[PDB]
Amino acid sequence: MLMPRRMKYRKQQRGRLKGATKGGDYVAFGDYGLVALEPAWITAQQIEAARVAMVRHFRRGGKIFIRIFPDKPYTKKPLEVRMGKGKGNVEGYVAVVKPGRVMFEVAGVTEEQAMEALRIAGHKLPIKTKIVRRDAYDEAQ
Amino acid sequence: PRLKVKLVKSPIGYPKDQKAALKALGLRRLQQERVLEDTPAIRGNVEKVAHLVRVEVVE
Amino acid sequence: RLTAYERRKFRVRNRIKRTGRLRLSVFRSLKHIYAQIIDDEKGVTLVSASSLALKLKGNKTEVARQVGRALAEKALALGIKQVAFDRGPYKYHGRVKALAEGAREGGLEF
Amino acid sequence: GSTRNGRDSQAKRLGVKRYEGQVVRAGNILVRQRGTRFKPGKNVGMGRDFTLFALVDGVVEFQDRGRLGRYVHVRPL
Amino acid sequence: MEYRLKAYYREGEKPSALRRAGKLPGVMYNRHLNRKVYVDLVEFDKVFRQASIHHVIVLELPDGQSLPTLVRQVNLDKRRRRPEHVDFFVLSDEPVEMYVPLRFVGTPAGVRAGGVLQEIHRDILVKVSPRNIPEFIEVDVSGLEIGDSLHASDLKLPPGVELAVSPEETIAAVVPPEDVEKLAEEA
RNA sequence: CUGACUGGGGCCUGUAGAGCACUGAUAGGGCUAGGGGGCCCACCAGCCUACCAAACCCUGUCAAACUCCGAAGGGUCCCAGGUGGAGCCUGGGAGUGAGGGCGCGAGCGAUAACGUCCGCGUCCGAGCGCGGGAACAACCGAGACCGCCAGCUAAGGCCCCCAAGUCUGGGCUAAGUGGUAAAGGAUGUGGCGCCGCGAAGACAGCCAGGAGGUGGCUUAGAAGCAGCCAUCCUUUAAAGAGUGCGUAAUAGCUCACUGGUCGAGUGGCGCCGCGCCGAAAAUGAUCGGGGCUUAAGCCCAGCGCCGAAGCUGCGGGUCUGGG
RNA sequence: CGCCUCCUAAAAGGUAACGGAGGCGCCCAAAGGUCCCCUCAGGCGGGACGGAAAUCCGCCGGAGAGCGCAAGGGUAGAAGG
RNA sequence: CGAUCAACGGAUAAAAGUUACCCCGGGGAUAACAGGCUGAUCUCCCCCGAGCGUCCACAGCGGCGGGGAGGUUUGGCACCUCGAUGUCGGCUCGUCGCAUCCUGGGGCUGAAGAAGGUCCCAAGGGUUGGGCUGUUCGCCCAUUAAAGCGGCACGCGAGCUG
RNA sequence: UCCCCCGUGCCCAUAGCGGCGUGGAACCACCCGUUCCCAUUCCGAACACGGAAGUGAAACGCGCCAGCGCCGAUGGUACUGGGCGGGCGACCGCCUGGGAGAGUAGGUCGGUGCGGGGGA
Repeated sequence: MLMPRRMKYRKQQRGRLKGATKGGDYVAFGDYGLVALEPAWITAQQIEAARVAMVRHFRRGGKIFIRIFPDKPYTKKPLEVRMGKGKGNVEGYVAVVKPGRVMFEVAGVTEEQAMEALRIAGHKLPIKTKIVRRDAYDEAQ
Repeated sequence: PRLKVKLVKSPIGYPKDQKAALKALGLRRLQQERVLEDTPAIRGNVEKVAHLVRVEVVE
Repeated sequence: RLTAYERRKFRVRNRIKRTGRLRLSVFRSLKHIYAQIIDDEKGVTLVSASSLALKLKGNKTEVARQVGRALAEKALALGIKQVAFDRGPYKYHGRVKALAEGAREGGLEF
Repeated sequence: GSTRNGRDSQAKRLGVKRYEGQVVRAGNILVRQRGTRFKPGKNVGMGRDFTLFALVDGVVEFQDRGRLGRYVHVRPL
Repeated sequence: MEYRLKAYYREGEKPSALRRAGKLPGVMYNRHLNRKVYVDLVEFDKVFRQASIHHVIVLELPDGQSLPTLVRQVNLDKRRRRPEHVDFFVLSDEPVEMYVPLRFVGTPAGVRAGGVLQEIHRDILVKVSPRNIPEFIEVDVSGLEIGDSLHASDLKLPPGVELAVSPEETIAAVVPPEDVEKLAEEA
């Protein structure tokens, strides 16, 4: 699934999550958006799962907008190994997300369809979210 | 002006720098007052330990 | 964007500015040759000689002997003796070189 | 597993040693740098390793010139 | 249209308080004036939802001033997705640049063919007269199929209006849909 | 007098932040090389490609090893304060070189560990001396010379145990929450704000009817409740070639809808506080217990009071310095 | 297991981990000194062989090239040729 | 000038293994058992509902993902114990939890009845004998209403065995 | 003392790129040759010398333009010293001091010194 095709560093540190969504915090492309409401990571399995859920619910028309990309290499050691002796392997590619992030934008869809599909995608994701709409706030963005 | 200074909280557990600021004002124990002229330096330390100490502007 | 000319000029003049002694700027036009000494720490042109002002003629190089001696003489009137010869973007030869000679020939130190 | 990584060179302690408005003696190190982060100027000589040092005595004088990079000056007393 | 709103002059009050008081911190200005101001949060929300950047906004100043102005910029609490400060561009004379809305009049025939209309730019960048600001520029979106898009080189503008962007800068595209028909191949 | 510390000033920094100007990553477009395809097809090119796809452009992002920038802060020099179990120099003697908890900033780890490893601060260590926290080294208060049957206070408490208010005013909770956990769910409750219709009368209970040719892709022969291709006007409340049962057949029920009978809210939104479920481990339970419901819970506001070895008062001891 | 570069490393320095990355155990008699002279990469367009890219030319280029080798820093107003 | 004195501040100019035949000093500074913290893994349980289920998401189901609980697995850490905390298994004796196998009650059903499936309440009682194997475990034999999962230092050696 | 030019300088783009116009009195440049000085990894291109036929075409000088670029407010906020709490945690609030980058407004088609020459 979603994963950087190449990177200057395979492994990578974890880092802090404190702060707000730096960029991409307004409805930019789609009509409706599912903003995060709590800082957390998301795996490409999670993101892609939520996308597949959305495309299922829509099932016709519309266009999912994945305004986040799982580039940070998630890392865990082999199971049942003592600590140390190097850093764990690249278990997967996650994407850090803070509150305010417009994670998903759906457009080309009725209101109710987009609202519901984004709701389901919210259930598929590990963070409390907030379906929203593009407004003059977004229009000013 | 002058500044009656009432040490009104222990310095234990606070960083040693703040304690040294207490020593700069000469404050040594709780409930200790010291009227000291409001100079930018002395008021510097006093502002540095405002949370620990009471500042009453006197003459 | 610079030129070989411009880059060369900053090249020599930086090389001489690094010294500290007075620089001897040298201008060599097609019909005239100009020269001067300046204190870079003051940005002040002290003495100014020029074929244009001196009203000379003949071999332009020989005219550089003329103005070289002249500027050397005025400088000696100013007492400045140790001074850096700025050949600028010019190749040290011909009019510029012989002018520097006339400054040496004029009794100046470099 | 193994570890390709895990090695690093000693610390160099590079950088500026004397700041502007700080009296110094001639021959003292100023900018233990790499390359010319500061270009030497008035009374500022530079060793082979780009190190800047006071040619004369006097005062440390830091002076940037924008496109002309950051200079250092020892202007005597 | 004219969307008025009472304007208040915050003097030195901490905007934490004013925001706490439902008073939206802000500032109106031009190349001549500049005033730290504050307005009602809920008022400016009500109006601004109608009174987005596309629309003239007339501040109802406390002294009686009524400046027909514009919100050149607005700060948003990323944590709450709430406004937190307004940049009132006091719309004086000397025609200035702003964002006009965009009217996709019709339907792309590819959208009629199942296509999905993606609006690249939902507003337009134009420097027009401050007192002759058109609020609409409709678009001939009928002659469009799936895979089609429009650019600045085709928008027809009213008099005194100026395209403030590249003519090649697109505005919207008719993209393929999102279909479960292509999903069972994906599961 | 130089010290810690402080103020003034100078300057050095690339971190957080931010941003894409470089490096890469990157979402979607435009455009478009180019390669893939289709014809064209070789005699060589050419037309299309909703194929991929350079580069660039736009929109949107991302970064510890990216930086067009960039704090707060930190470092240093000088000036000023700063007399302190301060500072500096030289000698003597050390012991220590297993540290740990806590907070913050990182790495590892699983953003797990009373984990590990670092930086900064702190405390314990050595202060398991004291009050609180029930009990508890590092959490809160507070650095114990001593004695006193004196007082003010700290954290924290004031319904009994147990000292101080069943103290005052205002709210909210009904779960013993309080007195344990999430996602998620919910006519819980309270309070907000927004929208709908409300007497050319609302929801509301009622009531009376609510349809036709009947026909179409006409076939699983149901014009309508079955798979779909459909959805004309009209039966002068006007109710659909229907919304769900009988319909490989009608029915009849009902519904949207037509009047009136009542006659005042009704209805739906989003926010906030406090609650409910979600919530199952192993000897007997428990908020520390008792018990606690306009609280003895939670939040806000007040005053007062209690409260230590803190401080103050008195008396004494002892060390340093000054007489 | 020694040394170099970077991040870790918290805008001074330093700073740990069997943390994240790579390098060195030489080379140049010129790849050193000095004097003088020149400026690249790259792209376009045109140009026999000849290409994508040889050499040529004109046009735009601040350094994105190069600088013996890792990285970084430095750098054309040269350390590059 | 002779250094892979590279274990690179370089113990000799000169040096590899094994010990269950072992011994001494120490260490809970440090592992194996247990206990402890975490719950990665493990068990269980909920969220979404794709799809299945003539149809019908939700009788039974539950893709993709998510959130939990527990603390029985294997793990991680190494905190007490290395001047001793006896380690698997079986026997005896039990006590307890409930995430209930049967027995009690109930809901729904894709429940005609019977037998069922699932879920809810329910821990009073019961939960067999044997073959194999050191085994627990598991398979099998024959039954049963059933032939529960676990905790109790993977209970129990100053109770047995070995 | 003013204007123009020519050389230098400092500030380091608001100073640059671009387009436009303009300069020959002087200055300068281009230029006219290469015997000489000097030179081309070929070439008078550059370099260098002698000279002034011609030209301001280029270059350069100066003005105009904000197209690019660059600079950039004010506010606001992120962020943070310090002191407080909250949160199981990831992380979050408050008071106190500082305070961005981004954008916005807007601003810039340079300022200034020295010397020389020319003109007023």
